[PDB]
Amino acid sequence: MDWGRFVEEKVREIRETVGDSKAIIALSGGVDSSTAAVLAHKAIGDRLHAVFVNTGFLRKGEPEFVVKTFRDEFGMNLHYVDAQDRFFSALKGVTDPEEKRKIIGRVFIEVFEEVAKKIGAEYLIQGTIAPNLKLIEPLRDLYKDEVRELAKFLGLPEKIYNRMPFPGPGLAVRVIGEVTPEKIRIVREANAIVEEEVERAGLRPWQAFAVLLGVKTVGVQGDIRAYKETIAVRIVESIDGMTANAMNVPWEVLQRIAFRITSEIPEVGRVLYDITNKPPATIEFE
Amino acid sequence: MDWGRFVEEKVREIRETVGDSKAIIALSGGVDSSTAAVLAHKAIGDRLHAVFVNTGFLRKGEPEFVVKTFRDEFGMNLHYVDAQDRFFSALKGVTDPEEKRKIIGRVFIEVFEEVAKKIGAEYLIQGTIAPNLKLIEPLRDLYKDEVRELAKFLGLPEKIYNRMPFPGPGLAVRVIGEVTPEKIRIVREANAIVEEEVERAGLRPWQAFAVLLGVKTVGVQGDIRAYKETIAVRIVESIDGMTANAMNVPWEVLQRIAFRITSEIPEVGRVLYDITNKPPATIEFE
Repeated sequence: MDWGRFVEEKVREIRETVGDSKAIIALSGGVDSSTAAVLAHKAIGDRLHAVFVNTGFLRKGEPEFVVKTFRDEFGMNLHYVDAQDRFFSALKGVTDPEEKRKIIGRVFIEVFEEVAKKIGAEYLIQGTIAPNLKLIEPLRDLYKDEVRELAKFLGLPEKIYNRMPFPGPGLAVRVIGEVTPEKIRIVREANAIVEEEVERAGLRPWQAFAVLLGVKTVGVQGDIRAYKETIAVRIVESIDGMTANAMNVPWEVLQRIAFRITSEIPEVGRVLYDITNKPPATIEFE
Repeated sequence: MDWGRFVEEKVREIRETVGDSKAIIALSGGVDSSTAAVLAHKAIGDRLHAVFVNTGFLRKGEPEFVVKTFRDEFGMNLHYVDAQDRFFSALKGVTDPEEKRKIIGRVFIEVFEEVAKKIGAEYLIQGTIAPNLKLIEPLRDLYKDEVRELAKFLGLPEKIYNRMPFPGPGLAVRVIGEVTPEKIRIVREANAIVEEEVERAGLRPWQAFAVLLGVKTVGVQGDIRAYKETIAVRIVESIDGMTANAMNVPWEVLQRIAFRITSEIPEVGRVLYDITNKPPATIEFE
């Protein structure tokens, strides 16, 4: 596409809508929010306030990477909000996955509203794609492939424009049952091993992640009465997320994953690989 | 080695020890007790009382097979004992794996003692191998591989002398947490599917089974969403159990297993394959 002309017009559009007001955008690290943020930034520079909320449920290294990218490389106003305590407290004892999602959504809005008020913004930029504050949706006519192309054109890093999707509730829906700091810590480390080994093996799945199942087991070494955690590895191929298949991952890759998780995360005693397609199963476990 | 001589000698030894009294043996379906039973039967005929206890945790078709083999084809003096209510009732509310095993052991002894008292035998036959009632252990000098040879020589079916080992507590240790009739029914059907697919593909693992994890997932049943269960598939290769590797099962076989479980057992919505070796893990989950 004529991206140069697309950018030009869009930046112009945003400039004309915002004028001399402040706008705000929530950054997740996702390709959509990232692409929208760069467009708005090209439009209004220092009057754009990017907000990154550390929920405590993000992937290993994500907070650092988002800051480095948006603050350091792109030179945006980036409000880093450490909300980990707030989110962990809000989820304490919650086992129903629908309630986890509902509460995380609620708490995000609280924290984000709190920041927006201090900024005095007039406009909200959102990364909505095809399918208070006035709404600007610069990516509204674009599909996922087109957004990825634009992100590339705008100079966003490959880590972002090629990224596998990561849910709003983050690692909280990758822990079966009540979320705690320790359970998130374990699943975060397991997730990172999965992503590392998937990348190493040149696998290009739709999604690849770890889930802490809650089931416990004793092993055959050391304290053989100590119950250890169980991780499920979920790796799927899909065009859209609508139908998906469990990936036929080479055996040595699964072995590396199982070995690394049990060796490097001593709290985990068992590793299982999801072999279920969608349908009948969801991609996420919760 | 000389099995004809071994049998002639052992039979004589049993005849000489027991004389005109009765002996009793607990039949598990396992190669050791099966072999010891056939020898004792050769020795003393109907004065051998073979007790087979249906714990309620046996595999699909196993009780029928044990009865057919020992009562119908061998002509043994078999006591078929249905003790299901006793075992399930005893396990009400119990989730701790060690407690489950302890209770099952206790109940078995209770059941066996009750039957033995009515039989009034003077000798207990056991299938102990190398390395009240007077004990006879006709296999005491034999190693595991030798017992299998002997079982074949005595005309025991291949389904016994080449059987994968199966725990005394049976499917009860293949249900995470409280053992209930429904959970046993589900895992029984899943186990059958796993063994059937292993057989279909001509695989010869050390053990191949299913475990009901107790982890719920959101599936569809007809026109509505429904919480469904999660099965773990455990298939291992091993010399003698000392260590074991998660088997590199052909993807097509894993897919048949996942497909059949979720299609034929609609209570199950997700299937996971254990990729953990021993060490660090145990083979069973409980």
